[PDB]
Amino acid sequence: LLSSFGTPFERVENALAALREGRGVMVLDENEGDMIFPAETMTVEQMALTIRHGSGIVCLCITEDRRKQLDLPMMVENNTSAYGTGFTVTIEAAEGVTTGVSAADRITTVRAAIADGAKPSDLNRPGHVFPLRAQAGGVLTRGGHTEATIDLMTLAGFKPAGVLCELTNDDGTMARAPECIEFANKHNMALVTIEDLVAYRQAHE
Amino acid sequence: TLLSSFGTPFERVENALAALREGRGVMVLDNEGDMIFPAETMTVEQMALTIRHGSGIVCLCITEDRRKQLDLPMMVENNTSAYGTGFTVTIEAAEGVTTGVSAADRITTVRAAIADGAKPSDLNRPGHVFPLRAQAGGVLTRGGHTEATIDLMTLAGFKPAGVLCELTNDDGTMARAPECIEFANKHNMALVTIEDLVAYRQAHERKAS
Ligand SMILES: [Cs+]
Ligand SMILES: [Cs+]
Ligand SMILES: [Cs+]
Ligand SMILES: [Cs+]
Repeated sequence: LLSSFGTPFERVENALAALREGRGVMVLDENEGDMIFPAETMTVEQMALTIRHGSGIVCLCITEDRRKQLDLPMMVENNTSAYGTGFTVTIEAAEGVTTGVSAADRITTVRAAIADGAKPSDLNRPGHVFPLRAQAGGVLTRGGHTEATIDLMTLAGFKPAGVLCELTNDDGTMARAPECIEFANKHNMALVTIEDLVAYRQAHE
Repeated sequence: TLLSSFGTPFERVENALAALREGRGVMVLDNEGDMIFPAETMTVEQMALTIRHGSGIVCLCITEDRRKQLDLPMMVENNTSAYGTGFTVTIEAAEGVTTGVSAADRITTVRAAIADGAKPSDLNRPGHVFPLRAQAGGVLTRGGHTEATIDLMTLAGFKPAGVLCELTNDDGTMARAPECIEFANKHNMALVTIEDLVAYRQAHERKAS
């Protein structure tokens, strides 16, 4: 499917180069493709893009360290979700936003959460940005898009914080693999799969 | 003007109830405009439209009774005078969904939560549908979109549960009134303001006899 885009390891390398250039990455894993960007570089336009063509449940993948720094509890005590998704309580920047919902507000909230020296008070809760706490050990622990996001950010030289959202078709169905490729090509995003990244990590372990 | 486009305040209300019953949506404005549909009749297609044109944070407005029935805690504890945002912990249907994100899945989750006899175990947590618990008293208590939604469903004759989402423009800004009007027209939706509803309910409230 992506072979035309290079071997698995080239795909990973290509994704890291895209991230370093501030572009997004379409990470594939029933296909689910997530658009991901580094939290440090994501722009208002990229956020608008993600709301318009994504599920609109735009998530901020963070480490357990960061979660604890922000004093953010996990959303539920007893996670009964099918995949054990690491949602914490939701967040909104305590300053610089109005309703929290616009692309510029969401990006404001992301930036507040990821800032060096960010404190709990910098964020009100609940809000319209959804932090996901990535499992320690990344994709080698849990082959989820959350873990893929953090691993790609750290491999690319960024802070371990990234933004993801599932690509959705206008008709409400989730974008199929070829549809993800089309979108990636159209928006200058690299394409990689979670399996590619797991393989890359295992080879470099 | 709202008057030119949708009628006087009471007409707007009445037209919104009719739209609801007929299976069309309603735009509720405060500017923040939310597209709303009865949770018991909303279709997959309406859900898709809601996700395509809204924030994608698609919420299910419920009553306190329903929240207690589902055993859904509030997302963040409250111990003040303030009402709060209304968010409970998020949900996914325990059955009949895969990732919970698609329009079809979201609808399945909604239907599971509002079913007669629904039980806590019919829902996993967390999930991709965001319940909002309405303040008892509706808009007369709190003039929010959540309360407006429930009041409209109640007035229209449905179960007190509705789905809402904020209308967003493609560039990521929130739609102002004029864009809301334009969207309602394009999509055959009715349009009403929260103030209209407050007024309407007051006029039929505490009437003698
Ligand atoms: Cs930045
Ligand atoms: Cs959207
Ligand atoms: Cs970097
Ligand atoms: Cs969307």
